[PDB]
Amino acid sequence: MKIYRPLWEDGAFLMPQQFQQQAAWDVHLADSVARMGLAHPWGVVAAEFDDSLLPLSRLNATRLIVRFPDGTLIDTERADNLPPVCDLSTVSDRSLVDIVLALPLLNANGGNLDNGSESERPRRWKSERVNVQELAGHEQSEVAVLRHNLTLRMAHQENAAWLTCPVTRLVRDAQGQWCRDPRFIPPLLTLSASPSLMTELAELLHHLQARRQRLMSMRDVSLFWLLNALNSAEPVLKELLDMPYRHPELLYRELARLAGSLLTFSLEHNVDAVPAYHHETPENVFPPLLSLLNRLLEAS
Amino acid sequence: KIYRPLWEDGAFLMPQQFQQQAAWDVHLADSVARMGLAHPWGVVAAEFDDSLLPLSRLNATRLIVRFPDGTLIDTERADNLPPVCDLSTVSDRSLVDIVLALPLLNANGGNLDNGSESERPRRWKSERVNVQELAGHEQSEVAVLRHNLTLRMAHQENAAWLTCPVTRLVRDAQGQWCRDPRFIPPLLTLSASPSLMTELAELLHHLQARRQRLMSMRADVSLFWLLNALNSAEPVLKELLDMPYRHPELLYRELARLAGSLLTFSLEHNVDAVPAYHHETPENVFPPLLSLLNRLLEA
Amino acid sequence: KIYRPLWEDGAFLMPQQFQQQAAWDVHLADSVARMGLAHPWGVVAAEFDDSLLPLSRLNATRLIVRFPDGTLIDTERADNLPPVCDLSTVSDRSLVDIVLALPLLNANGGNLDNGSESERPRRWKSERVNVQELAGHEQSEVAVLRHNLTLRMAHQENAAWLTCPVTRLVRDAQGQWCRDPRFIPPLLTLSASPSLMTELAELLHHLQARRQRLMSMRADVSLFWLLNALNSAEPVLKELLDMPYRHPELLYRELARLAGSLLTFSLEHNVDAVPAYHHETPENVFPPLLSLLNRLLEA
Amino acid sequence: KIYRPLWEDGAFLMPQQFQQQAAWDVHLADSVARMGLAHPWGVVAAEFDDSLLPLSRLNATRLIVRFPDGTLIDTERADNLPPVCDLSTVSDRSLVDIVLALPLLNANGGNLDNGSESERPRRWKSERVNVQELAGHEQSEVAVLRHNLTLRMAHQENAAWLTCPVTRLVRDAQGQWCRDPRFIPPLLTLSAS
Amino acid sequence: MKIYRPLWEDGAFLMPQQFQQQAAWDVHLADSVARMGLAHPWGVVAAEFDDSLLPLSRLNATRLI
Amino acid sequence: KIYRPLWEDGAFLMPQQFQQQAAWDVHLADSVARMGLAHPWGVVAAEFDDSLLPLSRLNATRLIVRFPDGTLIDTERADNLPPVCDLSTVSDRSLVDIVLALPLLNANGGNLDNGSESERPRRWKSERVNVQELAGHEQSEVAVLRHNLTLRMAHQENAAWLTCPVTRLVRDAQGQWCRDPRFIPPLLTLSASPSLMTELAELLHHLQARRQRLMSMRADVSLFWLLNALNSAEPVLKELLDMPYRHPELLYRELARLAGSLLTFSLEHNVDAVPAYHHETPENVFPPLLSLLNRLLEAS
Amino acid sequence: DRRRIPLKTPLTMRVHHPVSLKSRPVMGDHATDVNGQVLLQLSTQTGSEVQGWLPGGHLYSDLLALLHVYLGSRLDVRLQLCVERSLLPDARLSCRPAAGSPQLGRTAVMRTQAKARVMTISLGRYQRVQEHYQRKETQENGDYRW
Repeated sequence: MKIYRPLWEDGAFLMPQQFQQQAAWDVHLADSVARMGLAHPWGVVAAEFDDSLLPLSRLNATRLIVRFPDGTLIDTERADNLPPVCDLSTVSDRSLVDIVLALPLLNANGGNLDNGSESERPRRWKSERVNVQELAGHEQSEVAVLRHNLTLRMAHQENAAWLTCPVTRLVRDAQGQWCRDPRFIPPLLTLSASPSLMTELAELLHHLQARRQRLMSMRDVSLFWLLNALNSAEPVLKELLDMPYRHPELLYRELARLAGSLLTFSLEHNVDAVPAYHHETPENVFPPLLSLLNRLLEAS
Repeated sequence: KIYRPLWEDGAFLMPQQFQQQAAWDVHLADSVARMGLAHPWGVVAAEFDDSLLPLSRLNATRLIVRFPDGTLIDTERADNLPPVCDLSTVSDRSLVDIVLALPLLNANGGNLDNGSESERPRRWKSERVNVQELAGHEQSEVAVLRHNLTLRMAHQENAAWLTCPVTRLVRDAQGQWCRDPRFIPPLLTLSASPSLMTELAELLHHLQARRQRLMSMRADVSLFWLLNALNSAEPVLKELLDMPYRHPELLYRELARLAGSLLTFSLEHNVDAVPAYHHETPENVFPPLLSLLNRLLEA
Repeated sequence: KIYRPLWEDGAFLMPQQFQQQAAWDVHLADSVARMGLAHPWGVVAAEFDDSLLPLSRLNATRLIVRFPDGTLIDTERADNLPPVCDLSTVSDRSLVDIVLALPLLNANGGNLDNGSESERPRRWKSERVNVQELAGHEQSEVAVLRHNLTLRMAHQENAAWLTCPVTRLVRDAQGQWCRDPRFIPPLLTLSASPSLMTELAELLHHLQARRQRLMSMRADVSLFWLLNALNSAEPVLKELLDMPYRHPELLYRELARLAGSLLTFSLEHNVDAVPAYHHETPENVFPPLLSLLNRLLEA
Repeated sequence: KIYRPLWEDGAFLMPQQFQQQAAWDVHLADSVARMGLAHPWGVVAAEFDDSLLPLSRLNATRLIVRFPDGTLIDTERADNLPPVCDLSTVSDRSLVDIVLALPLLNANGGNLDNGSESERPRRWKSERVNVQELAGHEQSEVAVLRHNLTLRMAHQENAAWLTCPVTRLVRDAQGQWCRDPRFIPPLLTLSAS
Repeated sequence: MKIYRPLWEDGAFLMPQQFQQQAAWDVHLADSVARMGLAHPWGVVAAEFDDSLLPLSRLNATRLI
Repeated sequence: KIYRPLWEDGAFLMPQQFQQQAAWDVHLADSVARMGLAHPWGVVAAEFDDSLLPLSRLNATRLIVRFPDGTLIDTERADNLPPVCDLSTVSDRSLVDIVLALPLLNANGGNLDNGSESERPRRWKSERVNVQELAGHEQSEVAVLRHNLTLRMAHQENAAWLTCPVTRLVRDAQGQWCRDPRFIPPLLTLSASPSLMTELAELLHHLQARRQRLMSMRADVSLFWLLNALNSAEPVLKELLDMPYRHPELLYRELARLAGSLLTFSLEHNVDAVPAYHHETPENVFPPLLSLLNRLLEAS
Repeated sequence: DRRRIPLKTPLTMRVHHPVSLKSRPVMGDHATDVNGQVLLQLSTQTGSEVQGWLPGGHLYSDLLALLHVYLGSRLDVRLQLCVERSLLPDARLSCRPAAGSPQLGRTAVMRTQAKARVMTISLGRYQRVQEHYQRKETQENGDYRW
């Protein structure tokens, strides 16, 4: 995937290649900047589904905002379309199915636009004609606008031709009907993308504050160490949770520091208990880290 | 809302394609900033000519401001300065706040000011500029977009504008107008407000002085507690002030941690003495945080 | 400087519009990076073929460098490798520094190299490339912009070029040239320097070893005071070094904090032992700090 | 880096697999040579037609040489002879060292010469030749690779090429150019000189 | 006997000659290496014969290298 | 067991043809090496990270090895490094011999590791790598073959693996692990052992020093012939050590001749004093040969 | 005239049903076609004719109308025009498209800054059958044994 930045001379032909390559470069630059501060500048920002038809084996997305591993930003609110409804009838046999958002891989050799024909390789782009209002003047007209060939796919089926990112997990309930997993977390780009995590984080802060206030009132270096750790962390953790619209890496580090300090005096916990950060599988990062922190706070 | 155009063989060239392509690129830049920053908007620089202030004229000389909707205004790099604000109409006030205003985008178009008047302001201006080509040697006139920037009073109706504070004016002893020496707009860089930089420098000075005294005295437990807190913070806070070109959120966290630890020593101060971060009204964040830190260090 | 084009119904399509639009977008991207990073520039990759050094030739294999003015050079994705540098001309030297040079942009135009005589270097090259259209199947020749990259010696006049260090060469036992095993260019990512990366990994390992023994052992107040510092630092240092694709400023701060705390215990090593961060010359930043940390932990 | 291809059922057939495989095999052969020989590279044949020296032209007839980086040149079997060297620009000299130059590899691709010009010389050239199938009784035209070889003088800039001496020319008593009777190329085979 | 180094061009017709020539080159290269150290890099490695039927005018090999 | 393909007329593009050709090519190259050298295999490089030994872990940093069946491993150019070796289960021992292991080829197939469990270790791994074409500009992904290398202990069952020594660990006075200061693996390239380089350098120095003394000085028969022996041997030994990148067999022969002659002057020792060459255990070859030569030269 | 043809399937290696070289296979992305098209190049000496030949012009339309019958489905024709730059329009934007509006990849030549040479521009391509997909596999077929 080479990018051929165009040159504009005294006089020349305009070409599709100039425009396509220039756009590619600008996307590349944006991605390059993100990577200066964040190891994993991709993931889910938002994901919402209409569960009304879920009892009838239909998974209907209502809003998806996902940044893909290769700098491509999908936003069905601002500049894209929602995927077709996923039929769960074919996975009735299973008690659990994971669903991912799939985006067809770019073909370096062209043929990326979907012309309505069938082929082995899924097409990436679609052409939709819409009425676009000119900003400067008062006229509007039809313009060919690029849309992405988004689709929801079963996580367990072959997905070789697609770049994928998890959006939801479904399980079978007591009544045998499909429902959403109460504790599923996709790769997150922003904390606000997963309400379940936000709730647990809020609870942690509450307990932390309560522990702090009680200990502060009751006033051996152990006392001061535990209190210092609480006082040091709280002013920062609070701000992070008040404005939950930033990459998890920032939160992880603050929580990790807190766990690290607390484990200094614990004599029943493993100093290596703190999990490594994993972007793809956040479920194995935050839920256990938070559980550890809760136990450490209780063990005063 | 934003239509990413499909560039392909046989396509026609329409202004919508270009306008929409640009909008998307701006969006992407904004999206990236938000990955690390809660409030990626505010003042980078703002300078005014005080010379005519005694004669009710506020004449900006340099303005670099990032607006809440991703729009970047830079009168040094790629824009024009706003018209001079006439302060005569507010001569009955002892204090007035000045904001930089940029008219809101019209979703229905008509964003370009062609000289026609209406009930709603427009933000785009058309200027003809003789622009030098880079590749070759020739030069010619092109249509350049400038922004309809204006200075408005904070107390005026501003529903039709997106605004950001830039300066505050007060009446002096002689009744003449002068600038308020203790005013802070929303910032993107620390250097954007000399008043703050001065206070930050003083903090570092006092911190270092106390650190040195404590080191000399190497109650042993109490001494270790405090030295650890100070020695940990100093190597970082210094670097942040040496290169004062970073979003304030970064400074806040570093100072907040220090205040947090120090409040474990001084019982007379409530833990909640540390203010929450507020981007819109930084005057209620840094000045009191710094005051608290100074008191904690003095004690 | 930058004249953002205004796209209008009756506007003509002129080269200047495209050149200015591109300039703005680069500027905007740079502005965003600058919100969190004091120095958003430096080396990402600087690989050379060592096998030709014995034959007095320096042939770059992969260069990724972000220049001081927001320009990104990438020979892996969108540019060409520089001409082979002849080391024959420095037969009287035992140590030479190599910098990657990029000619300054001329505000007055004449930036494209048309093969004519010029007292100053040109910045842009025009290459004809048959480029595939992504939408359909057809392909056609376009004019591709390539940069006039070249390797120059540090001791040469470089007034007309932007420069960034990429490698240092020294004499081997046989008098032949070889690459200096301990050289660090201005870094944009940690992975750009295997030398530094190796030492950083070693530091973490030493940190862990000391942690373990203190943790095993559990007047003992000094154990707890110190152990806390180690337990606090490790969970973060580990992450940063595990996946080494972050701007050095982030690592510096973490390492500095650790040194800060450790210098609260040591009496021999002054608090001021911690070096200031310098982006241009990391060689005077990291190897000092790392040595200090190793001594403090070993003690 | 050399990426040995993984051959398996269902795998795609790709030109990259072949190019990487070739590189590996050359590397392996070079490794073996180095077990016993300190300097595997050198000249095997450097035969020139010197009858044209009186007319300021140096024309190679058979060149065989292994380069410092394992590249094998074989005029007799696989490679073409370089263009005739014009000595008219050597008028003011009494002694010239001639080397065979070979452009060095571009790490990021673009090694094949497509007829365009560039700052750094291309290494490979594509030619169409008639090749007989050994098994049967048929012929066809196929594409083959040749090295972009050329003769250059030692006093010229040669940074962009790997070089190996092949001949030295000295002014004779008559003012004519001739091959120096006592010149020895870095030898790989004793019979070469 | 010429030996070509085939160009594995993408999209070109794939031909049996390309494989024959590629193999020939690899053999040539290996032979070239041997000749750098040994004047006569050829001969017998193994020549084990079955002479059990030799009394009946029949000679056969069991292993030839 | 190697079925060279027949590329004629309507040949079929079968994966077997390519695999068999590769097998032959390696065999052929190996056959050539064996014309001059008895043992064309061994270690070229074996660099390890010493900072993990305090934490009971051994991790190679650079391995270049040629196995007994022509297989060439090079973690600088084509191969990956082996997983970190956990020495915890070896703790009881004071001395540990570590070898590099590679599972034997299965003539009956199933050589590729597909992640499944089996009683016989798989030797090949499939890695996806984005590889740039050399001839043209196009860049694309291919399946790259990597060796399934691992470190194993000499005392473990190694029936299913090819293997050779790469390092030996011993416990230090403090009980911590440390690489044995005097370990030599079967060498392919003389320079592979830094300790050997040092000892050889000392020998050459002493040889030259003794030569110069006798040379300047020139019962006179013994003097002439002792000097002759040194004058003859030095010019070649020097060349062998000046560019020390040759198979050990060449050096051994040259040194052995010198020792042989020197034993004609000494009556204080045997005539079979010169050790036989052993490739697998060079430790019993060079260190005593060199010691013998040093002592004989000193005896003069 | 050479055209690139997409492949239904890529060239791969198989065991049970391998590809024979008798098929003269090529790498899996695109194959060439030099038996499906011809190139028809036009050249004029006046602006009137040029405008007529440009897309939207009456000569462009008439030529295709005639090819429709004369060549029919036999071959496709690639059309291009070679005329002096002075006879071409300066590419300009418009809020509304038009038949005579310049096309991005064919005629949209930028104005020259008063730096005539001959410019080659594209006109279009003649093709009757678009080869779209409506196969509707099959339910039944002609099946007489005879």
